[PDB]
Amino acid sequence: FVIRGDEVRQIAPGQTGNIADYNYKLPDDFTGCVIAWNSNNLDSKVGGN
Amino acid sequence: ALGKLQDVVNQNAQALNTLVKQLSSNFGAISSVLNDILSRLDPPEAEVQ
Repeated sequence: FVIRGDEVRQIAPGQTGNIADYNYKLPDDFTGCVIAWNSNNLDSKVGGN
Repeated sequence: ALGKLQDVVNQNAQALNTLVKQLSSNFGAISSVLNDILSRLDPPEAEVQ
């Protein structure tokens, strides 16, 4: 998925917020990696994406 | 004279009282109340306290 930078920290076990509560919730026993890279050249447009 | 059988009773009562009074100790946690720990903290930090 795609998330704004300030909410990237919310993609982690035991996080709270709009993302971690209404969009994508990782279990407390999560076993895996979370990879995130700033794609400002593909998901950002001048008029607004 | 009955000190032998009374001291037994006293030791048992003190043992039980100490056991129950150990339920009011933090042991390094924020509180001795599980409900307080589970209401004033998130699930992750609550799982530490």
